Amino acid sequence: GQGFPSFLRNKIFIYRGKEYERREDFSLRLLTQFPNAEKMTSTTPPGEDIKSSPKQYMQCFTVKPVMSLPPSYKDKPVPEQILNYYRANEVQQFRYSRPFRKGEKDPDNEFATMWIERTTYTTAYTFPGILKWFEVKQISTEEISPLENAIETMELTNERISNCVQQHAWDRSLSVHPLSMLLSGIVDPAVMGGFSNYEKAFFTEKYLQEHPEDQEKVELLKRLIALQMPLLTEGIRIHGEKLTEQLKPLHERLSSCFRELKEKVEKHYGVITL
Amino acid sequence: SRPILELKEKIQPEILELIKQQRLNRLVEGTCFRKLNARRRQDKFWYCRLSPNHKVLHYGDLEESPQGEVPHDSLQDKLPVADIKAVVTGKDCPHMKEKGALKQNKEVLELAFSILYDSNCQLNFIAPDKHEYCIWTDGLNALLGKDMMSDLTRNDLDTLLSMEIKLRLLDLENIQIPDAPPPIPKEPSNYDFVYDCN
Amino acid sequence: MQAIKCVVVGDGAVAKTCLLISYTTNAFPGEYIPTVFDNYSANVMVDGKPVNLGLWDTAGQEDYDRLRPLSYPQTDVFLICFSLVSPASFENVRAKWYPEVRHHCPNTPIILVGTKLDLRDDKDTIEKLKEKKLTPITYPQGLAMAKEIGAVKYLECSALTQRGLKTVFDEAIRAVL
Repeated sequence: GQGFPSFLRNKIFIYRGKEYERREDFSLRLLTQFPNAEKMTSTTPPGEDIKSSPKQYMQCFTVKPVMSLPPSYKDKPVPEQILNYYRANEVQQFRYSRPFRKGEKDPDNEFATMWIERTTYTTAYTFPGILKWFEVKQISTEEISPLENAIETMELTNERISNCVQQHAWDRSLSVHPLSMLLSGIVDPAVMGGFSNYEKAFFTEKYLQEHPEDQEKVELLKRLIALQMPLLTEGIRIHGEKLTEQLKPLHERLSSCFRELKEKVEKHYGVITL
Repeated sequence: SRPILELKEKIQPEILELIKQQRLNRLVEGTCFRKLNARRRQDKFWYCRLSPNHKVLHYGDLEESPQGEVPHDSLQDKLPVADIKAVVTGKDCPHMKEKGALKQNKEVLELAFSILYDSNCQLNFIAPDKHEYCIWTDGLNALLGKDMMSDLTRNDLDTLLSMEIKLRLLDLENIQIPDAPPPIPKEPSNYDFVYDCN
Repeated sequence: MQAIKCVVVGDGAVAKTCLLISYTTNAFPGEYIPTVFDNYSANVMVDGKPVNLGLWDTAGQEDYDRLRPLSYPQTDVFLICFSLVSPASFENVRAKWYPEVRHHCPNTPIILVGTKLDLRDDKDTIEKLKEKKLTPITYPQGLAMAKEIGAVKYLECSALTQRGLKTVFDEAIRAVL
């Protein structure tokens, strides 16, 4: 808008929010800071009219704190505290996921068109700083294939498994309910069979004629699920260590489907394990 | 007093906007309003602050505060000023229509006001007494930007207009205003003022 | 810090998981990223102290009533869901979901939740329901069912708007608290 102050007119800022404000909580508090509190709905793109119009407009949303580089830490098996501290602070890069339907939108396969125009941000100063907010110093976007987005989603899922295994590995007096959370959600891609979706969508030769040159990515999926499988194994083992009477039925379903997918990757996917 | 009244009621609006401005001041300073059937340990009193921006309503189940309004985040600091359909008064309040556990007795017939929003959510609230009930109805109707439904509001209107016109009549002492306004002496068609302008 | 079990069922024709994932992501309306795995969780405070919370995303297919009850035990709160615009959803919940839940879990604070609040007042949706002779069922009757169980609360919301959705979860968490 135009009615903004000089430093505010058609500007973009990122706010080091509180620990646990939900998006619209902080949003409303900001609205308290301001009159003419009309909120936009095309959250990603701007408005050229409002790039000149008066009657101040705003749009706010959460963004991703890009991981810092832990200096001299790039390989050490450092405990969690170091990680979690650098997951929050001394940050300057901030990406925002961008859903998009790119191509043909078949009903059963939402992964057919997921193309993420990942919008990142660079600001002047590193959070936290002498202001709980700063303007973006430079914006950038991306483009992410269903192959790619698949890749990152699954690998981050796997490392989340690893993290929960480790946090309940150092500590014993710790609720197994998160273990149920994960092991359940992963054990059945029930709503959509993710693994089967990847097989039909990319492992199929319709895709390796769709992406012959970009077949070197379905092999990425293969090696990544291959690295996933043993991680699933430690998940299963720790579950057995924390197995309870409600859990034995759950555990056996996990185990059965788990070696099922073990053979599925080894021979049905044909991948090689470790 | 014929042209006197013509002039007096004809110069209405300044007092009108003055009273409305005072009403907005009142809603902003606000107080702890009243809930429904807050008997078995319920905070019957709870502040309801209009923003100085006059757009958000800092209201919600605040404690049995004798001090009244406390400036902080109420339970729901927002009531959308724009979308309020109206406020129902008396029997039109569905909570007045309630005949169960939240049956409001006939002694709060004039204290019943339900502010309409979302078309399925209501604000079944109670005033401490009638005069401020009418005051807050006036305030929301000033948010509605319409006529005022407080007896006290017409009282203040008429009385302050009376004093204002009464102090107006000071320069015109020992004079009569012809009910037909005095004939405008003819302006010569030339505006070539012999003596200079300003 | 502490964790809370939270089971959630409801038919698969209403996409409650979209509600869950949009809430957890804190995403923009209509901008959630549908994952491939279920049983979501988060960690927010409603009051005083941060707490972990786990949403048992459960498929509503009736066959899985041999597996879902194994998830039931020691659940702090359950959330029963439907579509405000699907009379079949009402018939299922009043007839199957609610009774079986009350049977399997006769002792747990329960909150009913509506869905597609906008579509309840959507002129096109309601006119379709009339031309199909389905009922754009409104709040008071859901309230009546909530009284029938005496559920500690009932709320209704819309995914594309998240209206009261955050609140919905707020009473959901305070139900344990």
